[PDB]
Amino acid sequence: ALEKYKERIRHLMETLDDN
Amino acid sequence: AKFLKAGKVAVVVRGRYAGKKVVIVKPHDEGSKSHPFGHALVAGIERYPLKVTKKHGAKKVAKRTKIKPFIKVVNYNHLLPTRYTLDVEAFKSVVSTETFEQPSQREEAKKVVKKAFEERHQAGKNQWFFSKLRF
Amino acid sequence: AREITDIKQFLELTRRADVKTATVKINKKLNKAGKPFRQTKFKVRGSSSLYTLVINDAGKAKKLIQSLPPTLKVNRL
Amino acid sequence: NPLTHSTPKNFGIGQAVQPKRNLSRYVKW
Amino acid sequence: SINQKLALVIKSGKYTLGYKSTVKSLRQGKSKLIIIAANTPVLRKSELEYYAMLSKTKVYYFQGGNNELGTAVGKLFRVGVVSILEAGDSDILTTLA
Amino acid sequence: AKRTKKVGITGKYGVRYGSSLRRQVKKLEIQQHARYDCSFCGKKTVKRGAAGIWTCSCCKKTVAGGAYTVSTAAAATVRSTIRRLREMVEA
Amino acid sequence: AQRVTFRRRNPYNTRSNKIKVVKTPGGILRAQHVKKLATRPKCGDCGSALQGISTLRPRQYATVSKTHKTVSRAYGGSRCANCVKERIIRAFLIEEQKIVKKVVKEQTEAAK
RNA sequence: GAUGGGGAAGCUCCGUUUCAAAGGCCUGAUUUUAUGCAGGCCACCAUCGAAAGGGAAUCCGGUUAAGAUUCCGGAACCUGG
RNA sequence: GCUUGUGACGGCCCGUGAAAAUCCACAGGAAGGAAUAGUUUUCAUGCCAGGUCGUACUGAUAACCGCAGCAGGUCUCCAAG
Ligand SMILES: [Zn+2]
Repeated sequence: ALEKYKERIRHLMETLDDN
Repeated sequence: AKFLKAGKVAVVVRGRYAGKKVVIVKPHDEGSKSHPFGHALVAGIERYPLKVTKKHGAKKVAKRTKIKPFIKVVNYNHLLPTRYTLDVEAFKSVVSTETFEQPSQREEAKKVVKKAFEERHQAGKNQWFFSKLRF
Repeated sequence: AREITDIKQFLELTRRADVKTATVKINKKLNKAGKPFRQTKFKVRGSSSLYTLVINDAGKAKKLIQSLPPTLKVNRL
Repeated sequence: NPLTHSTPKNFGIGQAVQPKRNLSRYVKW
Repeated sequence: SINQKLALVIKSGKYTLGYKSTVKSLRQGKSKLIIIAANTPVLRKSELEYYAMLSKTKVYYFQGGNNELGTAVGKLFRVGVVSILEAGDSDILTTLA
Repeated sequence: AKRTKKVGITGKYGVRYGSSLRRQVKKLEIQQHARYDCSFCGKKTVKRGAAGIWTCSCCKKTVAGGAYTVSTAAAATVRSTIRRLREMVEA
Repeated sequence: AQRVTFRRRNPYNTRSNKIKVVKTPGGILRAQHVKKLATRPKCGDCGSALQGISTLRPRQYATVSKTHKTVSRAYGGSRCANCVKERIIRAFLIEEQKIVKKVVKEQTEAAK
């Protein structure tokens, strides 16, 4: 659950961008 | 231009959430039947996430990172506007004029806004927003 | 001393099981300035404080005397 | 790395509060 | 001179006086120029700079207190800050003042 | 009606103390009780309160000054000497 | 016509030792010693009495609940509200000015 | 006005936080020396001196040859656990 | 109306008119708590406890001091037509 939760965050670092 | 917008970060000045940073979702320009003045719908955070470091791990980090959101209507005078900005599309359809009043629809709004603001904070972006203003 | 308005709240105090004794009291008074009427006052001895209940109507008063528990001591005037 | 932040400190002169330092030279015996 | 420029704007041009009414015109984005007195306190002044630089409005500092800024605009009550909503016949904003 | 010819505030003392000392007192008693301009407000609301202490009612500020006036003449000529010596040191 | 004594052994009119004359159920006048009056708590900055706080003697605050002594805003118990407003405004602008200092000083060193 | 100190042939005198080692708090498989205390934190000072200064909290009614905000009856509050 | 308590103001100073115990609040966040039952005894109700000494009466043209049951002296509260 936590390892699947992490890849969401590491996706959201790169994809979301902006200030 | 008119600078108060859906992006805009601001510091709330009066009333309970005083010196707590918010972001405007729906700026009403001039007035309504209730709230007879220039007022903005905002979505701040009441309890800031505490500091966190190399020493802490797993369960201590989850406790330290936890954020209470709030949502409120507020006067334009009580809001101090700020050069910084935050993207607001995660809680556009949530927060609205219909959403306020009729409780406990307010609670279901805050659960989505919690999942926005914590998840914004993990892989931290807008670092200034999630730091506490000290005064 | 502490007045109570509500009737439900009075029945809870009688079953609270520190209350050893109660006392009932009857007073003649005049309503508005038209006619006399027979007031009652159901007082109950708590450990800290004396709780009391003012009922104006005579019909509701007589049912309330029966509505007390029998195990509680009651003392007239 | 994301949640971790560098905050420095500026001990300097008037700014900040001085850390614990060895004062063995200065102790009143 | 600065008194001759402001003597035009009062008699033919839109304006507003005092702190609360200006900040509304900064928020709404109507104000083209604001004139802040010398003797106004610094937390008040440094707030008006920050509201201005978001809106990208020009900021002049009147060399003189709030009494004699009132004399310049030609009002017998003292005034700390003045804003210009619309320019008059004379040019005001395009000059260095 | 202006009630007295010359004595003014010093008429409280009445017949006592001699005319020359009463004139000395009249000079400084007019200064100390008179209101002065607050530099920071722009209001004529600076009352005296104890010797050398000058309370704005506006702003609740308190400024050090002279005993019987806000800025004595010696204090002003000091202040300009300090203005002069500073800009020599800078350049 | 009816006159009244001090109840306690102090016979002098001290700040503590004050009297109110009171009509009893017995139908005679009597002294009752009034305790000294509570001043308002102040705001430790602007210097004025501050709202939604009870006026009690200083020991008597220990009896009373939290919502009497506090108000819900940050710095609520101890600040004027208007003086809390100022320092939130001030903290925000001076902290923003500190970045404007730091950007200028870094560029100047590279030029020289 | 003791103490630490210093004067005085000495009865004692000076001085009161002063040229004093002037106590009491946290953590510890302090990781190996195998049955011995290790690592830190905090910073001024005895005591006496007010039945009018400061200060937790009680009122009514009744009663005695002579006592009561102290006894009796009822009704309250305060402090600590 | 009289006595008194309090409020907001005004005058006065080369006078600007005690301290400490005690209590509370605020900033800070060491850390501690739930999903099968915890956290709150600053909300309410309930249980137990409260030592030592003073307490009578005078307070004065007879109870105090003036050799006295001395026209002297001795601080203060209440205060009717
Ligand atoms: Zn001022």
